[PDB]
Amino acid sequence: GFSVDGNTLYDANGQPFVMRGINHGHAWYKDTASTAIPAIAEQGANTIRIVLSDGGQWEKDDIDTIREVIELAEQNKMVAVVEVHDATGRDSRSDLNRAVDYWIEMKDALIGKEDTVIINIANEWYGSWDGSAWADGYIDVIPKLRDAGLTHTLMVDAAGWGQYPQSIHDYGQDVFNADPLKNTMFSIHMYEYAGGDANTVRSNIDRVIDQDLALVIGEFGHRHTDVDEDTILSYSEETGTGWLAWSWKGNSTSWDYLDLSEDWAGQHLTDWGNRIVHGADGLQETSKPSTVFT
Ligand SMILES: OC[C@H]1O[C@@H](O[C@H]2[C@H](O)[C@H](O)[C@H](O[C@H]3[C@H](O)[C@H](O)[C@@H](O)O[C@@H]3CO)O[C@@H]2CO)[C@@H](O)[C@@H](O)[C@@H]1O
Repeated sequence: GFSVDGNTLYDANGQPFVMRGINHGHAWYKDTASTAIPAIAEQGANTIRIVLSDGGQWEKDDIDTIREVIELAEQNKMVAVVEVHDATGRDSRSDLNRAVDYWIEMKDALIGKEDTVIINIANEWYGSWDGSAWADGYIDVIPKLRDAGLTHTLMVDAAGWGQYPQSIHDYGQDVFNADPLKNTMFSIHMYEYAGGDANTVRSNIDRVIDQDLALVIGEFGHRHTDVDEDTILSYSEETGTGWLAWSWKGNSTSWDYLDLSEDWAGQHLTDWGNRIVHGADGLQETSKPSTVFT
């Protein structure tokens, strides 16, 4: 399937793949799948990041639901970055363990799909700014996922709710080395801390890619009440760094400035959605499908 060599992610045809896509809050709106996933593909996204629940905080996504969402993605010519969200911001190892068990439990939905699915082990596990503690978690669990027969590229979110990318700079190679398949990439979520201005965006990207580690900005936003989405897009394009905007629809009121679409079908994008789809360095301009799809 997918493979990582230095700071590049390669598709199953060996062609570099640069993620340009959208997060979708599937776990909380499970019945929107057949509308939302194809609508995201219609915007030119080459990758969808699909929010799943392991039952820790929300309604567990069962094996049939996983199969359903994956299939909707690959049959609309998107790679599926699957992620478990129930450990968000938690420092406790038990929350990471729960996500790891979930992947193992659900392995029969994932095995064989390594050319179209990438596994983001847990959304924003380890909220505190502590690179060592963060690393120790992944060093312990990545070999267990490999032992279970999962050969997918794995995606690991930075510490600090994704906003402490120093963790990846300092310890990301140690994490990568713990993977016996050497097929692990990293993600930063850029909001007001990690994406607060142009210098910060570029330095945070540089501090990973200059360790010869592969990188996606697996979530990012825009200025609210800031966040430099223009530099995230432009510098990502310059450096071949992947990105995934947050999110299609359904944020709670406090975060609803983050909805990219007014409707589930994507007929009415928000200003934010239009920026991501139709603006400079956005999906229409820069998103290329994985060559597994043609
Ligand atoms: O509570 C009933 C209502 O829930 C809706 O799903 C919510 C989830 O339970 C979470 O609370 C979810 O939280 C996310 C926020 O919306 C922001 O996206 C974000 O940054 O992160 C958090 C989680 O980390 O929000 C949704 C929506 O409010 C939904 O399932 C609905 O059907 C139901 O009636």
